[PDB]
Amino acid sequence: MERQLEAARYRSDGALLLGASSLSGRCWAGSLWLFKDPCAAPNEGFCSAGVQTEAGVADLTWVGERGILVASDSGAVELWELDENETLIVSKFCKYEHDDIVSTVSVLSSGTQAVSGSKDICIKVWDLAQQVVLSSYRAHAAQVTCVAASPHKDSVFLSCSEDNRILLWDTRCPKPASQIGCSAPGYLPTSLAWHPQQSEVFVFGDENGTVSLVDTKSTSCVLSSAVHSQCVTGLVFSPHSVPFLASLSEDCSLAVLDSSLSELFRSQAHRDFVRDATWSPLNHSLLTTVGWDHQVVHHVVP
Amino acid sequence: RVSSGRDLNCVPEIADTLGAVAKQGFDFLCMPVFHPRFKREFIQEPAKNRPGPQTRSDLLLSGRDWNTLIVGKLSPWIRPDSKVEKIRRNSEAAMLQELNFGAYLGLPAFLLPLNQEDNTNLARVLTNHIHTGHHSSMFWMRVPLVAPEDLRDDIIENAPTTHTEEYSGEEKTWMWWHNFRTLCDYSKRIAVALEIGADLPSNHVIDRWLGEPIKAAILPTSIFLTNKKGFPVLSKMHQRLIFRLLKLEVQFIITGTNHHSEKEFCSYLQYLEYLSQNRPPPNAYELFAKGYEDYLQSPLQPLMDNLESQTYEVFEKDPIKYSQYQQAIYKCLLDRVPEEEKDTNVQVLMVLGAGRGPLVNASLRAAKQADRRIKLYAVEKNPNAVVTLENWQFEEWGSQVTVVSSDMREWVAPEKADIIVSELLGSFADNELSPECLDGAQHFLKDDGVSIPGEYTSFLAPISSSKLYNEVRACREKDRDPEAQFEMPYVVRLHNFHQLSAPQPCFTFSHPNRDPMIDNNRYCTLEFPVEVNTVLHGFAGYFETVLYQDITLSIRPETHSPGMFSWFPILFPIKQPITVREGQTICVRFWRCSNSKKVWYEWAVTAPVCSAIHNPTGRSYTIGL
Ligand SMILES: C[C@H]1CC[C@H](c2ccccc2)N(C(=O)C(=O)Nc2cncc(C(N)=O)c2)C1
Ligand SMILES: CSC[C@H]1O[C@@H](n2cnc3c(N)ncnc32)[C@H](O)[C@@H]1O
Ligand SMILES: [Cl-]
Ligand SMILES: [Cl-]
Repeated sequence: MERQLEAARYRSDGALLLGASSLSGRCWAGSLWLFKDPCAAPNEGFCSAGVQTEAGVADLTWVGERGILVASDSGAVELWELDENETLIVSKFCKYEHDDIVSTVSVLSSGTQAVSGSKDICIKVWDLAQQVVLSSYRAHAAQVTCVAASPHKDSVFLSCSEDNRILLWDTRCPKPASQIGCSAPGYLPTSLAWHPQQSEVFVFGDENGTVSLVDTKSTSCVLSSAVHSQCVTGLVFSPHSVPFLASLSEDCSLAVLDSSLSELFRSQAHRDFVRDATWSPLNHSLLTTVGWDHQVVHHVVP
Repeated sequence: RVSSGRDLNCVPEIADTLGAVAKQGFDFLCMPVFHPRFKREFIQEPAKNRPGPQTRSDLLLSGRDWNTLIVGKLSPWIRPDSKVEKIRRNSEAAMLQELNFGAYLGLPAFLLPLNQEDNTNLARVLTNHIHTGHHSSMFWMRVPLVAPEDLRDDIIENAPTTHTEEYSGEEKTWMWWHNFRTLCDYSKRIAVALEIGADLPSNHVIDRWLGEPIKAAILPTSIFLTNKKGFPVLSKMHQRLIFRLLKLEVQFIITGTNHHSEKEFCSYLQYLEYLSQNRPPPNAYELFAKGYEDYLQSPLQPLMDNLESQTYEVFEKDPIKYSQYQQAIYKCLLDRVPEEEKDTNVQVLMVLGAGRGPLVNASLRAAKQADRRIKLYAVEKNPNAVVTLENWQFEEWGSQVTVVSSDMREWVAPEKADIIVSELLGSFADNELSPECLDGAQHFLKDDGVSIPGEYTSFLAPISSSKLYNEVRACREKDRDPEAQFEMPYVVRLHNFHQLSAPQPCFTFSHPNRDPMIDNNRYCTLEFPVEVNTVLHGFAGYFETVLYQDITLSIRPETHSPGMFSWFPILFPIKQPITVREGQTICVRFWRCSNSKKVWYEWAVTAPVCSAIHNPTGRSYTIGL
């Protein structure tokens, strides 16, 4: 296995998906692993299935139950199909359509379409079935940091970029993209999480370690907090009835927050960058973080 | 054919990846020296103490490969002009790290982006690195023709793209370079890698990049149209630009994945190759001067100094000049000696500055072409050349030619001349002191005598070239004024420069100059309409001369005698470059000055700002009488 763990995503059933990159040494590749025992990770010897990619992995997402969508350094988006027994991970397609590192992917509410965000500034809408690009949108002026699909709508998704713009999309409009966010130009957006039970509101984290709560409808920054000392690299909402927000950072800390962004838990178990987090669908008080310190920590959330 | 490299942001195995690009046909690879996504902490524990290695080993390539094949790229996460203190400090240390590693590998170049307006800290850090011991490494600043913000799809419903003429706005990308360049004090190790987008902007935007030190032109695979067969190609307007860049001999980089997934990567390359081989092949002038492009030379002074054999040899390797001289003499003989008088009137014909006697031969060829009698003198003060004349005179010319070995100002002539034929012209006409020479030689012209030439006129035009302004800056020598190099003219085949206005005439001289109050000093004021934003770096000088009637020589690019390679233009630089905004007028002032011993030019810019008077009292440059 490669040293730098990038992605960590629990399936419906409780299986753990791991994306990882080589970010130093002779080979700068990547790999995808499945761990039917989530407590057995990161150990290669006790893994259910694993595979080597041509090149590293910037972001990763489930495409249902046997589908893995990969954002490759190579500028390719990769769909990996699981085996009929779930022992193998086989390349379904690998399409070189971006001109620079694919840095983010997100699957749309349907799950036959997805949206990628590259460092080439373009965002693209994908048909996972036909394996082609439907739309190619150059909305931004800088490398695209994060794209996040609407939980419940195919035509709607967020994106943010080093050009300081957060774009609400809607592929139904003839001018799809729309620029929202706080009054003045704050610090750059870094991470986007939709709210699971209010498809009207979302949260974005900035490069200055501030997480902010936003109402699209009301397009006004209701609330924010100084959670991390450094850039906010990922945000995941708990599957809980009234959900918790998990904020990842380059300050090597996990924080979990309520609905007014007050601090509840805090974990410095990581001693390198915290990269991803998924909540256990089986125990809604378990949360599984990975980092660049090759650790796979399982947290108990009060 | 084209020196061309590949830009990648993904290198799994450097040995394989390099192997691939070399087989595809590339001459070098631009790649990251640390993994692009591998951000690193320098201040804050714990990430600070991240175990190494921090990148791949230098052992993976030969020093030879590193020195010749690998251009480094600054990791795109490194942002020294962030608004965040922590990301600034971190990127500072991160940037020195990446550059110092490039230096450690002895990489020929290292790429750094300009893609915002404020790159102040980026410049500081680069400049800091540069002044850390004199290393050969080049820095390629990656700059777009068009800022991505002004290229974006009009798809933000509440932030639409302005559909209004923004003349200065559309140039903003050049101002990014200009500022960065200026902050780094015009360092010679800082060049432009010009990134070309899908849609080209207005010519005036493209024209801003003339005179600029473009070492690279980056072409994304995006911008390639697809023809019937499947091959990638470029628009006719893209093709024009490629031709402009080929004459600058830029290295072409190809960035981004293959979007013509039927053809190999040797396709994109093979189009550039097809384009270079299918250009107007080099004419007589362009093929002769193919080495001398922007090569500063001190102006010859054939009066004060004695020209070397091989100097005269190239003066003589110019058939068009002597065709024109032969004709000019031919037409003068007929106009002077009526047909009926042919065998009774012999013309006394005096070459002044005969060198090794190509004018003496022209004078013979012109006399038996016009069927008239001529008696030849050959006045030449260069005794080394006079060796070559006397050997001609004894072997071939006989008593017809009477070689004289003295200054035309001193020579007491036996008889007076019908025709005095001279060649004492410099790139700026009067800058070899043809005026002063043919003045001291006027007394032995008959009261009805011709001079060939009878008239010459100098021409000045303001130019922009941060390239030539840097070549002059580089000419500071110990044991003299530190700025002396700006207060003197250079003969130079100007190239990678921008004519900012049409040449106007500066100084004119007539021969004979019958004038009772003979004064060869001059004060000319010129006013240059400038219809672009640009930066003044000096004035190109050319000349025109009337040999006889409608036979003329010119190096003035408009009226340039075709296929004549005896003169390159002269360059009058200025110490501080001057900003000139579209519609403003460049007012320049020139003085030809002299005492008993020296002739020199002083020059000043009086608009839109005043320059310092250049070369006052000939302190930095004089011409010996
Ligand atoms: C063509 C290049 C090589 C010769 C010469 C030169 C060489 C070394 C340094 C400086 C210039 N040059 C000139 O432009 C020039 O000065 N020509 C010239 C001057 N005076 C008289 C005549 C003539 N009648 O042929 C020509 C550039
Ligand atoms: C062919 S370039 C000019 C030539 O004119 C000659 N020349 C310049 N000034 C004088 C002068 N005052 N008298 C005679 N020859 C001159 C130079 O020696 C040189 O060969
Ligand atoms: Cl270097
Ligand atoms: Cl310019």
